[PDB]
Amino acid sequence: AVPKKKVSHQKKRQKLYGPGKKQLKMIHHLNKCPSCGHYKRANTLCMYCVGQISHIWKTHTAKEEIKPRQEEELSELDQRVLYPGRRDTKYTKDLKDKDNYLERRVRTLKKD
Amino acid sequence: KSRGNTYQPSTLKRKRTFGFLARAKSKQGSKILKRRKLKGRWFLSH
Amino acid sequence: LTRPWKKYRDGELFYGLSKVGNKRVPLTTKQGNKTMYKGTRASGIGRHTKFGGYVINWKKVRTYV
Amino acid sequence: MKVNHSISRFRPASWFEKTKIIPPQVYIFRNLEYGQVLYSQFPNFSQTQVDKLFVRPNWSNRKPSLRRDIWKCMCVVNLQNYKQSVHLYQNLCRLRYLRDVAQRKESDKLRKKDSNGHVWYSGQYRPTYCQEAVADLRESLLKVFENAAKKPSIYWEDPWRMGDKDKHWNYDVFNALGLEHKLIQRVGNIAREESVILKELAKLES
Amino acid sequence: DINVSEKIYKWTKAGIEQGKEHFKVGGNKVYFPKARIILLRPNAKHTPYQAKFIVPKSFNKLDLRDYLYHIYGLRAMNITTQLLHGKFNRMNLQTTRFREPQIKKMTIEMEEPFIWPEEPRPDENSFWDSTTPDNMEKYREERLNCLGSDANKPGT
Amino acid sequence: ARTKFTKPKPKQPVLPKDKIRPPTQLTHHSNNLRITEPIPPTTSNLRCPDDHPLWQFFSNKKFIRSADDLPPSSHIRPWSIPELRHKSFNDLHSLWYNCLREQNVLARENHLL
Amino acid sequence: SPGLRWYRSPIYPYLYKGRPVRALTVVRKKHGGRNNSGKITVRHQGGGHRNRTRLIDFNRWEGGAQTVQRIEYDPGRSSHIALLKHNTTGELSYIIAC
Amino acid sequence: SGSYQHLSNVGSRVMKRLGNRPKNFLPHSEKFIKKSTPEFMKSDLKEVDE
RNA sequence: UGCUGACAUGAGUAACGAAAAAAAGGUAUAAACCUUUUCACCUAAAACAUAAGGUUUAACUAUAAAAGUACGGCCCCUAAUUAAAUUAAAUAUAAAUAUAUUUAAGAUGGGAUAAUCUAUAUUAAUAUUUAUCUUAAAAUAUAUAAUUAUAUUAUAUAUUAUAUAUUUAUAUAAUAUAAACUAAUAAAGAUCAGGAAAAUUAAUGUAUACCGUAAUGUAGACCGACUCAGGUAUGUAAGUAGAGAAUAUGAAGGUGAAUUAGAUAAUUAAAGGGAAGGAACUCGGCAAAGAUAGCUCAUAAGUUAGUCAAUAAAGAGUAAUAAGAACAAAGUUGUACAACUGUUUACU
RNA sequence: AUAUAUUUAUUAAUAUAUUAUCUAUAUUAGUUUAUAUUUUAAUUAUUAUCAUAGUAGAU
Ligand SMILES: [Mg+2]
Ligand SMILES: [Mg+2]
Ligand SMILES: [Mg+2]
Ligand SMILES: [Mg+2]
Ligand SMILES: [Mg+2]
Ligand SMILES: [Mg+2]
Ligand SMILES: [Mg+2]
Ligand SMILES: [Mg+2]
Ligand SMILES: [Mg+2]
Ligand SMILES: [Mg+2]
Ligand SMILES: [Mg+2]
Ligand SMILES: [Mg+2]
Ligand SMILES: [Mg+2]
Ligand SMILES: [Mg+2]
Ligand SMILES: [Mg+2]
Ligand SMILES: [Mg+2]
Ligand SMILES: [Mg+2]
Ligand SMILES: [Mg+2]
Ligand SMILES: [Mg+2]
Ligand SMILES: [Mg+2]
Ligand SMILES: [Mg+2]
Ligand SMILES: [Mg+2]
Ligand SMILES: [Mg+2]
Ligand SMILES: [Mg+2]
Ligand SMILES: [Mg+2]
Ligand SMILES: [Mg+2]
Ligand SMILES: [Mg+2]
Ligand SMILES: [Mg+2]
Ligand SMILES: [Mg+2]
Ligand SMILES: [Mg+2]
Ligand SMILES: [Mg+2]
Ligand SMILES: [Mg+2]
Ligand SMILES: [Mg+2]
Ligand SMILES: [Mg+2]
Ligand SMILES: [Mg+2]
Ligand SMILES: [Mg+2]
Ligand SMILES: [Mg+2]
Ligand SMILES: [Zn+2]
Repeated sequence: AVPKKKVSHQKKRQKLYGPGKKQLKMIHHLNKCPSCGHYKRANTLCMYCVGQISHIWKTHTAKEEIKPRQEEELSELDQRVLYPGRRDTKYTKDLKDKDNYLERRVRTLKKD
Repeated sequence: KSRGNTYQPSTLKRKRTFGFLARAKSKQGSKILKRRKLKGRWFLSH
Repeated sequence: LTRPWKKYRDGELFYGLSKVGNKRVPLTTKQGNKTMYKGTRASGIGRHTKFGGYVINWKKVRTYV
Repeated sequence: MKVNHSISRFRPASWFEKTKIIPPQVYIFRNLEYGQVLYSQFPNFSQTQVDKLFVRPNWSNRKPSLRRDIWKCMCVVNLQNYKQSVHLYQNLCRLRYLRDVAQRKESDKLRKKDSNGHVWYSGQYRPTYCQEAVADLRESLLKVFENAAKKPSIYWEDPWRMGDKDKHWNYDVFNALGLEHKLIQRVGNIAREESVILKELAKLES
Repeated sequence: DINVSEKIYKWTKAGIEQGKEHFKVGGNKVYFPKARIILLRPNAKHTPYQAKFIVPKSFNKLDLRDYLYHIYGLRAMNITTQLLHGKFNRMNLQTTRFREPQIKKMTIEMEEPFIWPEEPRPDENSFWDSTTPDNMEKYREERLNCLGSDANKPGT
Repeated sequence: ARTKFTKPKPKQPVLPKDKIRPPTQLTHHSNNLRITEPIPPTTSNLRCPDDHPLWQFFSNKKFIRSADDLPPSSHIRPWSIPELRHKSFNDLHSLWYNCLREQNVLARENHLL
Repeated sequence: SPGLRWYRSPIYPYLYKGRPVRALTVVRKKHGGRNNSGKITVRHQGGGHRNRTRLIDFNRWEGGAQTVQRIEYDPGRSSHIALLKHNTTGELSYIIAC
Repeated sequence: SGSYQHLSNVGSRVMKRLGNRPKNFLPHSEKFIKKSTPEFMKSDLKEVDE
């Protein structure tokens, strides 16, 4: 149930790193994407090219934003009177800074 | 019967028992207050 | 998640920084029971009625001349 | 004892004619807390009226409190006949129902949304409901006059509350009628002596 | 002859007609008042015919009305009072906690409307320009809360 | 509880066609009613006066006095007690109220800042 | 019920089946057998039914003929009490019933 | 800020304690201030008491 | 089993706390945030109103709006009770103090008026607990005033038509569902016999103070060291079903979560089914299994006479015959001990 | 009912597409249901969810 001794430096290290099962393997199965000449996984789509195509689809197949007439044709002063500004909470501010906590996809290296 | 929740707050009761004025009014409470003052306490009572 | 930037369990609270603190700090108008009335030195103006109403006494009302 | 008052039921034209408490008119009430509007046949109202209007409440359109201070008269609309006023009141109730239950999605689409796709608010005050009520009032009145002497009139709390006298409120039917957009006299505590003011208005057109 | 509310309304109307106070003036004559009031910007829930003030915590509704009449010449017809809560604050967790001040805010209704002047641009006014102090605050946060290898991490 | 053995209840006793009263209200809401877009209240209907007494809380109708709009520190001095001592009561009272007014203007601005 | 099995109480049909005169009744303050210390001095006394003590005349001073109007149940004594009415005076009073 | 502290004198004792820091822990107090301030703001000379 | 600090080991191991998710888009930044649609879960709640509590957590600083009527406090009044208070000498007492009496405080309670809206000030003058039956009345049908069977039976409002003051008032007549529920009324059964305390006319008044109001509240926002399957007061709690607040469903509302994706060995947990046998198991039928109406009938020995035994066991009617939702309902007996309903070692 | 087309002399008739089957008032306070009035406010085929895999018979 309980360790009888302080496990030594040797014995913890040979346990962890000695076996190949536990080690990380080289990703030999990279290959060139045909659409953009960059690294991608074998039997896998290029995340750049499919992302680009998804973006294209979004730009074309776009549901139009609903802008109400009455709010679109308000005067500036009138709009200010109706819908004044406010102090956002700390939480709200944190939520707004998305680049702090949201990871954009990185581009791979160009294949040789 | 699970224990641990022996504190059951109720502001009124707290102020009656452990409030400053209750301490002031009793002789014993006044002595306590004095003792706390001597010690240097920032908060003498609830 | 309570907040999406904190995915894992840091020792951060649901709200604020610390739950604990000095309980012995003077009461305000907001705190206490329904019966707890603090007041704000605003109205020694008139007189409370027998029935629970109030009757202003204008000789004891502040004008700013 | 006598349980029911004038307010306790819906009152048709015949009842009004029999009694004559007030002239032919409909009262409209802003909610200072949430911005919601409350129509009524009388210058007072009860929980029953609130229940009737606020039938499908949610977080956005919460069922309002009946506390007297937050309710304030937006608009007092007078008409040519008791029957006409009753019909207007019914139309308003119908419109409200449509907005809440039947044709809710269309109403939502029409409204102003903020970022994160909610109907624009400041606190729990939502300024769209009032606007809708003004638009709904305009619609109901128009319908009444299509269906169809004293010149009718709409005594406003505030002249600002009109969308625009050019863009709206200048239909041909209204003009033919002589729809006078007056405002309530603010020479006194408008909130506190509201009932008195309403009584005075009622007296004026009789 | 007539009811109380109606009488009050009549009195108010008479006072308005006079150009005298639209309300019964008190007897406790304060010649040299030290109270200041902060005219606030209007919220969405208010109209152009309303104005809200931060006032003294010991300021009465009647007192406020009197102040508005005599100091400024404005007649507030209806007045409400909103005493705010005092949330707990502390400089750091090593310090003692205490409440922020309960602050009294009184809305008034007035017979003529009012809309504030439009707030200035960043380039125009020196003081009303939140970029600098906010940036400074951010920099302070970075520097105090920077620990190890985030010292090398470039500044925002 | 409901069971295999539960026989259904009888239908409610309807009042006959002749005996039922005609309802007091006959003609209800218009079926033609339509959800129109809202009509947002406009400043154009207002006539905010140029001498509204609430402008007295501002200074030259400015949301905020800039550094140039403010009176500079070298040019300005507070009153000396001796100077005050030979002023009349009414004058002193007026001065006090002017001071208070100025504070209010600054207090509004200071708070905003 | 097995609790009913041994419940005997004497039936008095002549006994009054109404409330006592309210002017002659004071509240019967409960103690739980606790003295001014707040400590249980007398054991085995506690939360009974609510009661009113009845002011019954033991001294019997006034004199003159008095008619017994009714005979009542009294919760604070084993005896019945008799509501007397003074024939001349008309003053009302309680007395231990014979 | 979103403070409201400036319209009152709340937590007065605490403020006094902070304001009147002991002089032998003045380097401690100012070390972190120096760190906080940018190069163009900070000065080398000692901020003397009133 | 020294004290304090720092850092190891177990170990990148267990665990990430009852849980239903999917796609598209915000965004070529999202398992976790927002929106839309789909799907699910709670639904006499995981809903909607509130009480208490609390680092304001809120839809936020441009912040929770009250003269009063199905608005609370404050105020008046007092209960339980409390009081360095109160009375040459109230009484007692090593001091502290204690007692009795006064006065003052003290809500968990009582408190005038009100939409046909309402006016609270000043001065003067003399109600434990339970029940709404039977009878009687008239009404509706069958038979030949009287019988039989069936509901109805005190109050709550609009309409119409009359008679009196003069379209506003008063009274009368007639018209008009069922089932729950409310308040107010009346009469009244039982012993366990049911709070306390604070006047009326007239004249003159009344410019209506202060505080509470967010959100959370069977909970991530309180008490449990934690965003803890624990503890936490009250009122509404769509319909369909039913004796019902049981049980099923779920209109609306709210929610689908600081862990995910896969795989589903051994093994564990919590479930479902099982041939032939049927307690052979085991200390012991522990556990599991077992309900051939729940309504209406009927129901023994014994016995303290109490359908106590009884919700008797078996059994009948209605329903169903191959079965085909949930929930209520789980035998009979002998002996020892204790009359019985209760109480007990909060955590063996 | 709206929108888009075709015929007809904006109207009516036809075709296609989309949305809808609500609502309000009476029956003495409230709630539900019922009927009447009001309104355009529908009844057949086939699915799904939930109730221990809802239960049961096979597999
Ligand atoms: Mg503890
Ligand atoms: Mg105690
Ligand atoms: Mg603690
Ligand atoms: Mg509170
Ligand atoms: Mg009040
Ligand atoms: Mg009012
Ligand atoms: Mg208030
Ligand atoms: Mg004994
Ligand atoms: Mg050692
Ligand atoms: Mg291991
Ligand atoms: Mg393992
Ligand atoms: Mg694991
Ligand atoms: Mg995405
Ligand atoms: Mg249930
Ligand atoms: Mg809630
Ligand atoms: Mg008292
Ligand atoms: Mg109370
Ligand atoms: Mg609250
Ligand atoms: Mg609320
Ligand atoms: Mg806590
Ligand atoms: Mg614990
Ligand atoms: Mg919990
Ligand atoms: Mg139900
Ligand atoms: Mg649903
Ligand atoms: Mg919730
Ligand atoms: Mg979880
Ligand atoms: Mg088997
Ligand atoms: Mg078998
Ligand atoms: Mg064996
Ligand atoms: Mg068993
Ligand atoms: Mg027998
Ligand atoms: Mg069972
Ligand atoms: Mg026993
Ligand atoms: Mg135990
Ligand atoms: Mg009814
Ligand atoms: Mg239809
Ligand atoms: Mg379900
Ligand atoms: Zn590519």
